Amino acid sequence: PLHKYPVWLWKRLQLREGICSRLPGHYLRSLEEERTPTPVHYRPHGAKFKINPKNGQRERVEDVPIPIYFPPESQRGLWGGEGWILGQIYANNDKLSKRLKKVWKPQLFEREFYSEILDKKFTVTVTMRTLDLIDEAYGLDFYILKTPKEDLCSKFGMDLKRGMLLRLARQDPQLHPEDPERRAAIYDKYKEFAIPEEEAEWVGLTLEEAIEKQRLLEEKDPVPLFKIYVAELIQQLQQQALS
Amino acid sequence: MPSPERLDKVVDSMDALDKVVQEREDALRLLQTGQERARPGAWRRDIFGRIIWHKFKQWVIPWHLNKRYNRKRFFALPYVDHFLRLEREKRARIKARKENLERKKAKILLKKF
Amino acid sequence: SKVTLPPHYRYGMSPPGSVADKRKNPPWIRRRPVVVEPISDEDWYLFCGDTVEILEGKDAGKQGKVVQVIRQRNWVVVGGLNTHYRYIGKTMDYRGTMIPSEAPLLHRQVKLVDPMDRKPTEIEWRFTEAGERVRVSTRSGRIIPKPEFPRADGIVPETWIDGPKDTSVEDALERTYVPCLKTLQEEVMEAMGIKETRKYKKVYWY
Amino acid sequence: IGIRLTLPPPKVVDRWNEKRAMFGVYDNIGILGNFEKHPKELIRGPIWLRGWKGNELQRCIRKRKMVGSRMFADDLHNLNKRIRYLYKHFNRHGKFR
Amino acid sequence: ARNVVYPLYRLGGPQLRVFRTNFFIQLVRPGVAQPEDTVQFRIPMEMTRVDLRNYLEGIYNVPVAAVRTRVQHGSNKRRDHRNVRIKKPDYKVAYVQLAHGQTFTFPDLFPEKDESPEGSAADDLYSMLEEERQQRQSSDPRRGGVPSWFGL
Amino acid sequence: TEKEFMQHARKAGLVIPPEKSDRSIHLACTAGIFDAYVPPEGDARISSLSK
Amino acid sequence: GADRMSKWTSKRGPRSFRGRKGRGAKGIGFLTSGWRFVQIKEMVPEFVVPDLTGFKLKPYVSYLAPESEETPLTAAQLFSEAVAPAIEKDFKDGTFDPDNLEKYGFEPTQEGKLFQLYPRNFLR
RNA sequence: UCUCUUACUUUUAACCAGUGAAAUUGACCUGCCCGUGAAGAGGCGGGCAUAACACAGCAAGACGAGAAGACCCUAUGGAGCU
RNA sequence: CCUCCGCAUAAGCCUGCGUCAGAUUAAAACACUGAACUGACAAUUAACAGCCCAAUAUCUACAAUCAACCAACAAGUCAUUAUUACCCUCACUGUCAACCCAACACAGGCAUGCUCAUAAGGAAAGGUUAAAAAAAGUAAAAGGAACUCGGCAAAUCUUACCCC
RNA sequence: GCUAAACCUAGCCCCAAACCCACUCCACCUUACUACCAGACAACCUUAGCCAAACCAUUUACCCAAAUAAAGUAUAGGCGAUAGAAAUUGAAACCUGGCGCAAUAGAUAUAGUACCGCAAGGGAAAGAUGAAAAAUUAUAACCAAGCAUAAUAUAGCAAGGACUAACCCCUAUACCUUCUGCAUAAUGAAUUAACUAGAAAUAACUUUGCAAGGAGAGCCAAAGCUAAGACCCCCGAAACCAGACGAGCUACCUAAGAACAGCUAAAAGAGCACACCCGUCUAUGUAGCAAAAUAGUGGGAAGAUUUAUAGGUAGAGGCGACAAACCUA
Ligand SMILES: [Mg+2]
Ligand SMILES: [Mg+2]
Ligand SMILES: [Mg+2]
Ligand SMILES: [Mg+2]
Ligand SMILES: [Mg+2]
Ligand SMILES: [Mg+2]
Ligand SMILES: [Mg+2]
Ligand SMILES: [Mg+2]
Ligand SMILES: [Mg+2]
Ligand SMILES: [Mg+2]
Ligand SMILES: [Mg+2]
Ligand SMILES: [Mg+2]
Ligand SMILES: [Mg+2]
Ligand SMILES: [Mg+2]
Ligand SMILES: [Mg+2]
Ligand SMILES: [Mg+2]
Ligand SMILES: [Mg+2]
Ligand SMILES: [Mg+2]
Ligand SMILES: [Mg+2]
Ligand SMILES: [Mg+2]
Ligand SMILES: [Mg+2]
Ligand SMILES: [Mg+2]
Ligand SMILES: [Mg+2]
Ligand SMILES: [Mg+2]
Ligand SMILES: [Mg+2]
Ligand SMILES: [Mg+2]
Ligand SMILES: [Mg+2]
Ligand SMILES: [Mg+2]
Ligand SMILES: [Mg+2]
Ligand SMILES: [Mg+2]
Ligand SMILES: [Mg+2]
Ligand SMILES: [Mg+2]
Ligand SMILES: [Mg+2]
Ligand SMILES: [Mg+2]
Ligand SMILES: [Mg+2]
Ligand SMILES: [Mg+2]
Ligand SMILES: [Mg+2]
Repeated sequence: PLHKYPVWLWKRLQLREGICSRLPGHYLRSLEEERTPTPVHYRPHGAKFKINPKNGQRERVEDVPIPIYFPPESQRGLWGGEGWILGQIYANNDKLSKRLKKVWKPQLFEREFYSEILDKKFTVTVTMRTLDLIDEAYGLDFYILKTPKEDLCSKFGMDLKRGMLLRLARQDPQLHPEDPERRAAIYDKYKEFAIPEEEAEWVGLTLEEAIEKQRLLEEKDPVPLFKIYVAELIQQLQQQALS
Repeated sequence: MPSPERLDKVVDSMDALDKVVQEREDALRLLQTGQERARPGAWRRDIFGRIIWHKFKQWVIPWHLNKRYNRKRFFALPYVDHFLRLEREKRARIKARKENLERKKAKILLKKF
Repeated sequence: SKVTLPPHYRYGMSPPGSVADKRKNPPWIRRRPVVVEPISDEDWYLFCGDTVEILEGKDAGKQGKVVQVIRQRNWVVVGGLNTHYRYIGKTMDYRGTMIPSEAPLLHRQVKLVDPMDRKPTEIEWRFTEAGERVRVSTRSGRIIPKPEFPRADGIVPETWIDGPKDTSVEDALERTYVPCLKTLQEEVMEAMGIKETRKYKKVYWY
Repeated sequence: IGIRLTLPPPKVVDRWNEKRAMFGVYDNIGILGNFEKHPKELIRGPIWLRGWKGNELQRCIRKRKMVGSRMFADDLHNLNKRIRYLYKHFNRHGKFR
Repeated sequence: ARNVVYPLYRLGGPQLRVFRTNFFIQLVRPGVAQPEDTVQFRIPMEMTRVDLRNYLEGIYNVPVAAVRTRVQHGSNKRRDHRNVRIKKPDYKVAYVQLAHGQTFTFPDLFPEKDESPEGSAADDLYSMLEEERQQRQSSDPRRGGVPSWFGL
Repeated sequence: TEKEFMQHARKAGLVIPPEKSDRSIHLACTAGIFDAYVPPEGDARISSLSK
Repeated sequence: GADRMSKWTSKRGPRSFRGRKGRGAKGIGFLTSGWRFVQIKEMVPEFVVPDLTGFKLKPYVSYLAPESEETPLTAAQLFSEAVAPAIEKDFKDGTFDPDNLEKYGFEPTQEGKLFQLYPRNFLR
């Protein structure tokens, strides 16, 4: 026979079926965001159309991305939007020669960073692209808070983002006592941030982490039937007496 | 055997007595702790990707240093998802056959009567 | 007492647990199923013990009393009316004792009879407004009663005497239960005076 | 021996069935209904062949196109293999090339 | 008890007590010759020697001096009509030796019956059969096959 | 190479209905004579009207 | 080859396999250094058998007894027939206080006593 | 071993009783000589022979049975190795 | 008359010649009734053997070979102490057989202990006859390798030389 | 007249619709189906190849948005086999069926059972009374090959012409395939029953409809356009690649064991010689006792020995006192 739904809609059906359906709405929308990452290992087309040689005709063009592969070391560290390129090449860049499977790997470096919001020094495996991105963003805090998940490409980066967002939303005693004005100054350096507190928790959470958080949220061990029955009976007694 | 129905009568009488005792116990446990299933457990998902009700086993040391317990795997490793879909499709095929056969039998019955 | 029959099993005038039925339908047997009219439990009127009228057959127009009802094949066996003859005592040197033996009848082959005029009549199940639920005749409109038949217990309750292992009604109905928030274990412990002072301790369930 | 020794049960056919008596009704519905409906829209059946005739390779290709995403795994594997075989047969083998 | 979860005993913990036991035993006749103080039982698999001793001395107040147990393997040789092996259940048998010099001989239950009450459902048909048999066995070799019915 | 014979049959009737049943065999006749009619010894000699 | 379909029992393996498998009997002790088995008296289920000398309740019933409509016992029914009368009386008298439900039969935690209900401390 | 073989015993054998395979088989009412012919005939031409039917042997023929020749060649069929 | 067998343990196997009934049938390479079986009933009883141990430090140079002289090399198969903790006890499992691996009731394969011909365990001939051919033996006049590729085989106990 | 024969209905198939399942108690990741104890390791990765290009070496459709049309167009490409879009267009909510199979068919299915395999894995066969079998009655026979009733008669592809007569007379070199050509002593076939092998386009031809227009959008058109009819087989390698499963045989190794009588003992990878290991030569056997055995005869038998148990190394590999040896006949 046939399935009622196509097999690619099954993930969405599970998302609306159970505890995932009880997950918060903003988290679910962020899960269904499906926005595209910035070109990193390929050059985008500048325009939607392009007049090609061999005929003076305007032809529509689209940029297709490269299936870059991310080892879990990238998730541990802070790379750019770049990973491994698993492709093929021709022997001497001519198609009439052998085709060989090639891998391109990024050049990784170990560097130290400071977070003004977190007031902590982290050692991260970094690359030149993300060093340049930090330079453009004027600070690690700005880079982490400005870059989207589809561009950070790191669970570590998303955890850092959630940490800073929670710090900003809470306005908690960040630095230490005896430095309230410095704490406030660091807080006001990032006003264009700090989404509400109950929304900043679910930032950078995978589906498994979200389901586990929601399951521990609704733990609520059962209440004895004794309390329910006594409440019902006393309400009945009050109703009968007041008449 | 002289009168074998005596054994059946006794067996079902003891079954009824056990039912009565279990009912009283269940009501008392619901009243005092709001629980059924006086054996604690949890819905888990084993190594084959199925959903099972795992009953607990009253150990003497905590689970995080229980060596034998930490060798059982309550998770998927999703090379099992294709097998899950195949089993689902097999179940669907069996159900479709059953419904179609019911339709055919009803049609024959109506054809005669 | 609890034996499951194959999905296509023939009900054949002998009980499924009988030796004759085991001989006739061994577990290896497979044959074409007989297809019967589907009748719900709330429109089967004729019960074991009432008088029916045979509309057709070898004897048409004679009244009789049903002696067995097989609901799995829409069968009602009429007592000694639709009969054929067979021998029962069988040996290799002498066989005799020819007896009449009834053959089953379908439920369209018989009709119910009302005790006023002893005529065939159709029955409709009209729900009485007094609470009970009985049959009603169509042509004349009388209450045809459910006939009294001996039960499957093989007993008569009036001529029943208590055995040495049968509990009497008085001490079988006497209420000794007082509801309480204590378990059977606590109650028997305290009733028999078992003293336990050391406590049960924490155990890890997982 | 191959023939049945008895005559098969006589098969009666009700020519004045509901279906047989109403066969063809509401055909020509476009011709004499101001073309609001096409007769091809009275056809009931599979989603990939309603108002479409097609070859066997064409039928397989169309079925995989229109309904091949919600097919069973073994059925879809069979369809892919059938399309492969039919391609090879209809494009490489036979007379008349 | 059987098919139940035992509470886990911890050192210094209370006594494990069963209030409505789930064990049923059969008193079987020995298939071989046994000492006069030996009583043979057929007990469930989960029952132990201590369990059976306590069972006997608590429910029947039978003084028990010794208990030995063994497991009898049921045959897995019979084939179904589909050539599927039919397994006779494995069971456990126990030999108990009585304590204070008592002896036990297995009783003879079935002998002896002597009853001649009135019957109608089956005895009437038995009288049928017997009378027909006693009246219809009057064949004669001197006749050579001619039916002995007609008066002529 | 694994097949046997079948059709184990017994050709004697028995008393299986009284073994367990709630219906009985309905009889139409009896076993013998309630009391044999002894005929007179000289019935042939007294075959006339009366004596 | 080996019999795949037969159930794996304690009679089937080598000498080491025998004696490790068991038949489902529950342990009543432990093994010490000299292979000596120490039995624990508390690990042996003690049969709680009552006195039946004056007990007038036979394992069967009389047929003269009359039928009754069945009514499975529920927590609501047990509460109604167990705590409702007393709490109604001490509410009508005005002494009922919602804070202390303990004197009506309820208990907050089930750890303190010996026969705890949810984890089912006892046997049967 | 042989000139140069012989005698006996056991097995096998043959007959009687019981149980009871396999390769093979287009159909066969299935002869010899000469000739012929896809070039080596039981079957064709010319002659000759010729009641039917078991059992035990033998191995000249049935280009005898077995294995879609391994030798040789061919295939824009393979594979191992250098 | 045979025994180069056998009895145990291990491993393997898992009720597989114990009783009763059916033997009308059915496998018995035929049969009686029991190894090529149907149903029911019954049995293997622990002392033998499995199933072990509270930590933390610490100790552990000198083979075995009758272990004594002597003699070696390939250099070896076995051990504690100190302090703390600890006073309940005999559970559970294997225990049968004419038996396992070889499609078989298969001249094959199968570890260890014990007597090495037995106190264990077994039967080469269904009956007859006395053909050929064939197989395994025994004996053989005179000759003694003349056989044959070759002393293959058999019988006797055997000298010398060569190649690798 | 034996063996047999025959039978409808279990079920199945393809659609449609609808998103579907799973704790009675107990046990089950250790040797699964095991009541009860102190290192807490852990998954995320471009398929390849057959095949086509008549070799092969770049290349060779197969991916998961309803249709249709643009369009097999633009494009790609040993510019060659072949590969091949998009913009744009527009895609009417409800109805429980069958010119499907009927026991060699239809699911492998009565069952993933029996059986085979160490394992992954492979994988069967089959049933038929009647309202009642609590009718065992007498009917229902008739029909394949194989036989029996009932062996045979000079001579010859088995018959045909005939004839008063079965034979005798006369005439006559089975069939299929393959070939220049076969009675060929070239292939295949014991025989019966059942199953078992021609699938479609461009363009033409015929027959209708309408007609400078045809067509139910798109397309064609200097009589065309629309519609229909008619049309291109079956079995078979040695291969290649991916992923699993295998060292209970065997090769080598690791751990911890065991065995080796007697005599000569030169001291001994010494000699004779048992058990034990191996397999020189002969004979038998060759569908055998045996998918490598038996009898005799032989080589070794305190060592580089033989051997029980558990473990390890695996196929683009392992292991090898190199035999292209062995890695479950
Ligand atoms: Mg013979
Ligand atoms: Mg010639
Ligand atoms: Mg001859
Ligand atoms: Mg010939
Ligand atoms: Mg030949
Ligand atoms: Mg060939
Ligand atoms: Mg060529
Ligand atoms: Mg023994
Ligand atoms: Mg063999
Ligand atoms: Mg003897
Ligand atoms: Mg003999
Ligand atoms: Mg002889
Ligand atoms: Mg003989
Ligand atoms: Mg001589
Ligand atoms: Mg010479
Ligand atoms: Mg010569
Ligand atoms: Mg020699
Ligand atoms: Mg090619
Ligand atoms: Mg080609
Ligand atoms: Mg080539
Ligand atoms: Mg488009
Ligand atoms: Mg089939
Ligand atoms: Mg099949
Ligand atoms: Mg015939
Ligand atoms: Mg002639
Ligand atoms: Mg030629
Ligand atoms: Mg010719
Ligand atoms: Mg030929
Ligand atoms: Mg040829
Ligand atoms: Mg041939
Ligand atoms: Mg090739
Ligand atoms: Mg290769
Ligand atoms: Mg090994
Ligand atoms: Mg030596
Ligand atoms: Mg030697
Ligand atoms: Mg060499
Ligand atoms: Mg070589």
